Amino acid sequence: TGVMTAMRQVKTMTPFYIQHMCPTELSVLASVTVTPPFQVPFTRLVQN
Amino acid sequence: NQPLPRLTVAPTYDSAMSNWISTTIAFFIRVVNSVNMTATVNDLTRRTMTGVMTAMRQVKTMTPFYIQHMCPTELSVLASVTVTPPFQVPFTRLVQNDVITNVLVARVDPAQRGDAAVDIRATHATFAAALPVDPAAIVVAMLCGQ
Amino acid sequence: TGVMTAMRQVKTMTPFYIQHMCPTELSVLASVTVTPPFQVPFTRLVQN
Amino acid sequence: DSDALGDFLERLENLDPNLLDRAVASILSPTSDTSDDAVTTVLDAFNALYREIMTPAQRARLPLLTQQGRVLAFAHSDYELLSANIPIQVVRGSIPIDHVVNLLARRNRVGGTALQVLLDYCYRTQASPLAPTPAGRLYKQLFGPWLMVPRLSEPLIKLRLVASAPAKVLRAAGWTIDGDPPLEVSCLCAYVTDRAAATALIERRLDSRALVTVGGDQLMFVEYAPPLPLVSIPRTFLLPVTYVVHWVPPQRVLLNGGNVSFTSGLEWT
Amino acid sequence: ELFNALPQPLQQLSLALAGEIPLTDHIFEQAASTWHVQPRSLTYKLLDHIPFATPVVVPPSIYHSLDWSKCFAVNQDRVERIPTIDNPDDVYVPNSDIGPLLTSLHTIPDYGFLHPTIENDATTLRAERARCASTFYKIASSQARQVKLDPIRMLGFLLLVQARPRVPSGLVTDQPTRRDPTLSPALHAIWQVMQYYKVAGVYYAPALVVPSGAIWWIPPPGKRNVVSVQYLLTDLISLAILAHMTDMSPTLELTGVLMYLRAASSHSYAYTLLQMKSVFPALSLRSMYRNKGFGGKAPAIEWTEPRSKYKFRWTGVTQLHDGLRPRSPSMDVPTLETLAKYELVDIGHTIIRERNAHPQHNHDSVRFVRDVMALTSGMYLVRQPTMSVLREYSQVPDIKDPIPPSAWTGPIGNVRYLLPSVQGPARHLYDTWRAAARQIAQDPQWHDPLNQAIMRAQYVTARGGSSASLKFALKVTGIVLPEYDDSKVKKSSKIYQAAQIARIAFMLLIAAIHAEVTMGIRNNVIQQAISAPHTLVANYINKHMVVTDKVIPLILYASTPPNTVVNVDIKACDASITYNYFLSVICGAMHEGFEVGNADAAFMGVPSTIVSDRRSPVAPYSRPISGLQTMVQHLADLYAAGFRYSVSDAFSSGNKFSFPTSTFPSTEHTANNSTMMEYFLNVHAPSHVKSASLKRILTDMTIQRNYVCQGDDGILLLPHEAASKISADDMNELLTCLRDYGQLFGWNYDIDWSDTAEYLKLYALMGCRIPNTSRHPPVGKEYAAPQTDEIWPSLIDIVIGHHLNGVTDVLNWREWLRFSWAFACYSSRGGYTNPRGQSFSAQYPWWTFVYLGIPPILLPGQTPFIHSCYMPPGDQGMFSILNGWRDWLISHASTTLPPLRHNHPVWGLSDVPSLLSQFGVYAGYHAAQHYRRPKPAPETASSDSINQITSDLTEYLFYDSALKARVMKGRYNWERLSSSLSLNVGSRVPSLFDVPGKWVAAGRDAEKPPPSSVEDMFTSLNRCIRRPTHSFSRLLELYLRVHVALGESIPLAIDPDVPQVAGADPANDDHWFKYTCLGDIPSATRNYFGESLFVGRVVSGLDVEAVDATLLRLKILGAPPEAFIAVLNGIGMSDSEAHQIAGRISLANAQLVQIARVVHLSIPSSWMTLNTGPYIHHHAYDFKPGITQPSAKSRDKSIWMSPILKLLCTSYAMTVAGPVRTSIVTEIDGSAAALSGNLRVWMRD
Amino acid sequence: ATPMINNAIRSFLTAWDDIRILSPDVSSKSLSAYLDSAVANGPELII
Amino acid sequence: VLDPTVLTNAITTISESTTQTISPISEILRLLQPMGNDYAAFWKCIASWAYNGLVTTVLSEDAFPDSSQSITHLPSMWKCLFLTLAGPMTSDPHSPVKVFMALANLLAQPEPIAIGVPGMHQTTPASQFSHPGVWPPGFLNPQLIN
Amino acid sequence: VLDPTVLTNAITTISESTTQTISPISEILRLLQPMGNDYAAFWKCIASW
Amino acid sequence: VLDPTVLTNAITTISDYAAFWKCIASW
Repeated sequence: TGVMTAMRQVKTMTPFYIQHMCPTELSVLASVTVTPPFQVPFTRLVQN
Repeated sequence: NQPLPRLTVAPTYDSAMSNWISTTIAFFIRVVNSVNMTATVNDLTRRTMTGVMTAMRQVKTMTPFYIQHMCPTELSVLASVTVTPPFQVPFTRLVQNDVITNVLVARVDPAQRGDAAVDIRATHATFAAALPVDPAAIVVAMLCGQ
Repeated sequence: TGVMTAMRQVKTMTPFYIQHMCPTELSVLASVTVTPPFQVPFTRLVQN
Repeated sequence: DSDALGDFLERLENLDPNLLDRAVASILSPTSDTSDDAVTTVLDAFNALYREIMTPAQRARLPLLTQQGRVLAFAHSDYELLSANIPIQVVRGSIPIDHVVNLLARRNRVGGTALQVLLDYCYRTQASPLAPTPAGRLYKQLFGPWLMVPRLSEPLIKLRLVASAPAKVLRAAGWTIDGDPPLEVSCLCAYVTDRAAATALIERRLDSRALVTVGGDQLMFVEYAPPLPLVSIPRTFLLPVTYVVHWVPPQRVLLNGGNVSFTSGLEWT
Repeated sequence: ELFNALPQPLQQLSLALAGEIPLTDHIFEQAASTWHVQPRSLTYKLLDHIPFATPVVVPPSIYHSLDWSKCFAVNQDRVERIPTIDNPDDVYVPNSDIGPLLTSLHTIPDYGFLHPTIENDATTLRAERARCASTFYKIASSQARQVKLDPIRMLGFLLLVQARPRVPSGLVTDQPTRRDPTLSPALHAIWQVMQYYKVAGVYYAPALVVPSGAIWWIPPPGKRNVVSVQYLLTDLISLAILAHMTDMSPTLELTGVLMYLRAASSHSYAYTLLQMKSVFPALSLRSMYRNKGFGGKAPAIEWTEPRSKYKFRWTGVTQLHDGLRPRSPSMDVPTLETLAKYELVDIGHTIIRERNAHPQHNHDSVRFVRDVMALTSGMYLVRQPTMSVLREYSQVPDIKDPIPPSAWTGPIGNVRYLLPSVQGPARHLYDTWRAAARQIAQDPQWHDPLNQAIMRAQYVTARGGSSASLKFALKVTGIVLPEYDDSKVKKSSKIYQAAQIARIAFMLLIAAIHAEVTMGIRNNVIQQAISAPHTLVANYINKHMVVTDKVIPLILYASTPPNTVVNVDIKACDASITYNYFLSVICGAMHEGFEVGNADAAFMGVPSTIVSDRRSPVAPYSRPISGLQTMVQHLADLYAAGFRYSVSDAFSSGNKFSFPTSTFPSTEHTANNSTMMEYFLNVHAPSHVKSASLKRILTDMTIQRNYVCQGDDGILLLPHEAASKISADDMNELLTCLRDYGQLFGWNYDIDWSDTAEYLKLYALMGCRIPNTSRHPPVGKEYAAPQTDEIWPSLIDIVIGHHLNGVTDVLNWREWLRFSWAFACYSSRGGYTNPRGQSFSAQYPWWTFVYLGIPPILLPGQTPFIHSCYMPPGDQGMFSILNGWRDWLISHASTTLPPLRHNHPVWGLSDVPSLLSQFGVYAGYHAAQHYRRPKPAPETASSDSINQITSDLTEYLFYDSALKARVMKGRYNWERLSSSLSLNVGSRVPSLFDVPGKWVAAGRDAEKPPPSSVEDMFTSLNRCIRRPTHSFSRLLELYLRVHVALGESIPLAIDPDVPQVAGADPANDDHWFKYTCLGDIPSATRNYFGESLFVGRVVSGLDVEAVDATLLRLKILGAPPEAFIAVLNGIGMSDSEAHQIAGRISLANAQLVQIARVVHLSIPSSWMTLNTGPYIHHHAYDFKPGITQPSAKSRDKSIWMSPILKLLCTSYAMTVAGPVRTSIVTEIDGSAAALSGNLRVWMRD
Repeated sequence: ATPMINNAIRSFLTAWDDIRILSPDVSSKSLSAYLDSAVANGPELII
Repeated sequence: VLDPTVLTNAITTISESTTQTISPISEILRLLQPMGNDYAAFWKCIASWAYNGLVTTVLSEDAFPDSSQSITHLPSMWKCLFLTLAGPMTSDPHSPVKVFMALANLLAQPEPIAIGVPGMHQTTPASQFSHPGVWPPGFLNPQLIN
Repeated sequence: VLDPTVLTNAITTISESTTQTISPISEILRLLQPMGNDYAAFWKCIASW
Repeated sequence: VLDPTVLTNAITTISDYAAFWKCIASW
């Protein structure tokens, strides 16, 4: 219990980095590569 | 506990420790004179086992008087001279619903961390200390102090 | 009597193992051996 | 220190011109607070190189380190003088001057200044975690009492810890000596100030450290087989740092013939 | 022929020893003095009598010799380091001759010693040459000294054993021998070598052996006396003996010889052998059974509760198959290539051709593995001490992952703490040591005064020690002047003396901080006492941690072809513990754990100083550390400066030194083994092994189970997904991730996985222990000294240690027993010549070796070879022989000697003590009880041996803390009790006043006991032979009342065709019987064996079985409870701690062996490797109510009586040479309550 | 007292051939065929 | 002042016979030991009452009467007695259950009770009874035990 | 795993008097041990089912 | 900048990450 409650409460900026900073980093990095990004749409929790 | 006496003290038998001693001994006498115990062990050696335990509950020991009387006044003075004041949690004998599973201390305000309503085992850091003690080094000091 | 009553109250695993954990061993190892089990129905004390 | 360069700085540098960016990248990590993975391939290129060249060249340099009469040495680590089995006390040292920023203003050095920092971090990681004793504590004992000399208002009296060679031991090694008398070699000089050491100390033959002189082609080494402790030296004796061993009559020897090691007990005079 | 070529006395003895004539004392004496009088070289003539047919041809390039002057350079100032020819390690000896540097000894001409002139130069003036010659003579005559006696004498006994065939004993399973001396390549290569040493028909041995060292013969002009030939004969003799006690095939034996002839031919004889030492167990033991068609029987041993109490139990027999073969590849490719370089490949293809003819696990197959493993040259290898230190002690380990210097905190005085960020293998070592140090610092155990006196008794070594220099040539650094002799002082700087030198302040004083000046003096008691908290914590890591029951049972379980086993041996575990990584994490962790103790608590006499504490850059502050932390600040100032070594070898002449290194010659490099493998199986190897299957196997594996750590060795036994182990994918990829794991912190792991098991040098293949007979060879014995120490009766204790150590091994007994008897006889004719007076001599009669343990070959009433080699020594064996033929000598002395007028109750009116005295039994009985070492002379300066001040003040080191009162309360309350009331001993019960006397008796044991004392030994020895008391002992005269008769053999404990122990096959008669009737795996009931000894914590000056007996020996008598506490206070135990022992010691629940110990009936070392636990308490009756008599009914007294009677039965049952059988007490001469009262008279002493 | 020992070897041999009645001899050769089924392998069904 | 001679002189003066193979008197003394312990484990169990929020004194895992040992076993009988007397000296919340469990796993042949969860039985080792939920319902209410 | 000391340590912890001639605790403890002690006759009884 | 020294300080009181930048670049 005491180990995981440290991992819950350890501050980290990568939860912040993924919501806020990496989309403005991915959208720039997708216009400077010779292969443009090939994406199918992500589907979460949908069976059909 | 009882207050600290200023008189010459003698070993008593009407403390809560000497009552606890003289009831587990009176229980294991009933154990050693059961029906499933008298079948296998010889009838002479259980006289010795009843002879040892009945000679154990009647040892004039000072330690059950020490716990009920002298040791709280011993504890209540040392707790104000130590380098660390006593951190205690309420004792709870035998109650299933009120056993202290965790004693936990937080260094982060959980209202600003978003954690308004999760359980306290998650937002707080739990103490995990466990001093192992031995019964046969305690039972000697319990039954045989003077 | 005391030698016998110490043979009831021993805590052996084999009466549990025969009942629960042994037929799982027989049901797996009848497909691992080179001969399938040649069996015959058991008769508990019926004379005919 | 870097007298084991007397045989290395251009040999460690020639042991890493092949690795490119993890050499350059690796250098930054020593300067910066943190450590990376480029420092490992540079240290393990150094530490595999130190074990092959210098540890033979330090074990071969035994009597220059500890047998020159009185020596003082300088290493970069205690590993430098313990890997080779050299019997000297290894006082660790920290200086209250920041050495890295002095290292980067080092003109005319072998390689660049960044080659020093690669060598400095490589000489630091073999330190073996022992509290660095402050270096002023040792300089206030060797060069310590010699600061007190210009205010004594009393001339100094040299007395010498001198071992004595038997005469025929020299002649039985191809050498030739004059007049066949026992020859005395002064192992350690010292400067009493008021004729105090002489009154009790002289001719007292303290022998707990036996003294064994070895004469070779041009120099003589002295090993004290019971090691002469600095506490047994009475106070007010003042021994000079870095003393080399000199024949008390160097004119007696003729032709410096042969090689050979004898032994002696010693006294003060 | 060989037999009619021998001397008259020897021909008779060889006949006698063989079994034709029971040997008498006249046969023994004339054969003893025939050896010592005639020249030793004359027994090489007997090789010229036997014909030879073996195809072994020695090369003429043996006698060629590269000279010593090229191979002995003084590279350093006075160090005679040998300049290696082609290597760092080619320094054992040079194959030179000592032709020039010999001057003929005038007593034995043409046998020279070191040149008189040359020796003088080395002592006075070094002669790079005149000292390199002296260090070559004192090595080659010391390498030729690593031998029990003269090896030419040990060859002479083997010709006696092979003089006649052995008389057939008459047993069914008695195989006559197959070895032919006319068909042996070992002693044919001896004679082919010995042609070169021939000056006109006579043979000169190249090196006759003297207790100072070898005496080398001077060759005539034209011939060279190369030093390798004497070692080439010392191995060839040791092969000629180990191929006649093993029934080695001639072809297999021939290959071994060609191993030696190549080694003598190359530059260094000693060096060649070393590089091919493991070339013979790899060919056979390591590589057995890899061919298809494998399948015999193998035992099925179980691990009961694995975590602790390793208690293996023999449960069944497996039937092997083509599956569960050894998955590991054969060593043929690797060793043979290594073997190929010395040009013996043809000896590799022979042993491979033999090994492919043993395809399945038989008796004949596992006998073959012992035959090949007895070919490695078991001779010791002497190297110059100065040279040895350079190549062994000083090798700093290479670390592929050092701790960065920014991983430590700021310093706190001297030691540094590890940061919490740095994980890895360094963090688990730090966490397992800091957590153990914070358990030791809060403990009541090491504050008791008796625990302090135990800890001071571990520092002055009761056994061992080394040549420590002194103290006051190292305390000129300090101010403390040491003690000096009140009266003439004999002990020189004995570890005990160091304690004596400074005992003023508890064996130490914080005024004695000059413990860091000159350490570890060996070619300190205050550094052993500064290292108190380093082996206090290492004895907490080694909580889970003997050979007979914790290794021998194991090796076997690990070798069974269910579980595959990796054996992990760490090479140089001494030279891997450095302060650069290992010893700084340790001293860092202990100084962190030692803060949970009270920070002002002094420990062991060291106070609680303050410290700088600069580990925070914004606030350094002086902090009071504990007492145990104060030792760590001086350990870190000692471990970081390494260990001084003042090595001054006596082999090299002027070689004196001062050597610093980081190797210690206690249990920490034992203690670091488990915790560093605990990190491997849990963290490192599941992190990367690149195999899905391999990772799965590791996860379910712990280190309390599946790893057994001891010393530097260890066995890693895998989880049960075992035989089914992919050697390509799993077991090899687990090994390379292990061998690279240890290299990242210096621990050079040396893995060698195969389906055998090596665990502290006791190999076992497929559930069968294989004894290495070359581990302790017959002729070989190390000495490690220039002059040896052999007065005269210190040869007899070698013989009993030569016979009994060969029988733990399953050596064939009949060829061996005879050899031992012949050797024993030589060791009965001795002498001593005075320097200014007459010469002296002595003659031990035979029966002095029967009392010591060697069973006799032929008694006058029997058939030969029916007394087994498992006969117990002493009164248990002297009973078990006299119980055998008491029906014979009574009938014989009724028809010879006249009857005595009175009645001896054991015999009748038939007079056998005058018959036993005729056979020399009493002269042999009272000879071995007579002492053998010369008493230190009773000479002191003053007080007729009283008021000695070095003995009386060693007690001051042992009497700190008013413990001194307890041993004074003990010796008073016992002497008030015993000498007036009852139980009057007359001698001391083992109290604590004996052990300061015992430190002096183990300290004043100086060399060269003067001629005043060893003449007194020879005179006292001669009086106990000429007038040995007719009366026996007092124990044996009461044991002989018991008539023990034994029935049919007991139901077996092993299906006697699985082979349990290396050849105890039906070629061996009784060794196959006693290892299958009784079992192996010697774990039994807890009412017989379970290692009690109801005191445990001895003071180390006292025997544990002397207290344990006398605490029982009172309880047999009518002891008051006061006599228990007065004895136990004499050991030094407190009155509360003595009382808990004084009530415990009951005969009920007392180990059966312990009760036997009361009357000195011990289970000997001969069958310690046997499961005699259930044999004594199931079978071997004291009363079988129908065979026995009702007169021999030990009634009420049976609780303590039965143990004695059950051990008299099993002493007779193991002495006879058949299967073990149920042994019944038939009747006692006089009733059992008339013997139980007879023992209690003796038990009052 | 030699034939008292030879009487016990007959007692020793009659318990060895009493053990060999309880779980007797099994040729490994036959045991190798009855364990791993890949010895007498499959016929080549795929030519 | 602890002085265990008084417990010794009160036990060893029970007249047993020296004809049985098992001396009950000897056994109790055996387990109770004089290992050099100066009985600080009594004062490490008294001083651990001011810090029972931090450190809780668990009974040592080695000192329980082990399973595969009935109540006839006299060393495994005294270890069940000495656990009961040294029960409440420990400041452990689940100690009472453990003390009760030691005996209930000691005679789990004649007296079967009901352990409240699946996953463990009556012959489970008593050290595992350390969660509040796995307290047996017969122990929480003695009317359920018939 | 067959552990033949568990049954032994239940028999041998029975206190009988030592004054009797034939003691029944030592009459099964020798009896109980198997002829060659291959307990693997228990697995043959399951391999024959 | 990824660095476990925040994590390892907290989790050891109670005792080039290419698999993170590949699962971002795979989005």
